[PDB]
Amino acid sequence: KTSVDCTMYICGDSTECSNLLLQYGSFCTQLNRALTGIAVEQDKNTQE
Amino acid sequence: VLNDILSRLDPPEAEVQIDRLITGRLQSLQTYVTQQLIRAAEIRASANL
Repeated sequence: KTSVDCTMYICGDSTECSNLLLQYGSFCTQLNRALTGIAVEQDKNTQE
Repeated sequence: VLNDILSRLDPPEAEVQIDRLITGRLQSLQTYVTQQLIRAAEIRASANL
């Protein structure tokens, strides 16, 4: 169950980089939601 | 907003700004289409079950 911090991976400890990344909208949210979904799917798989 | 750029700038820079916008929106659309393909594969497995 891997999880990746989008803003920390792309823009590690840089306020200006985070401000620039905010221009790209919800991409980071998409990736984090996808990874969370995968993790939940894995726990569901093991449970079932 | 595309209209603001097309009203404020002339082609030599407007087309660069629109290139950036097109790249972003095309990446968004491709991501959405990939997600839809994956979810449709899942739903088709469920439908076959």
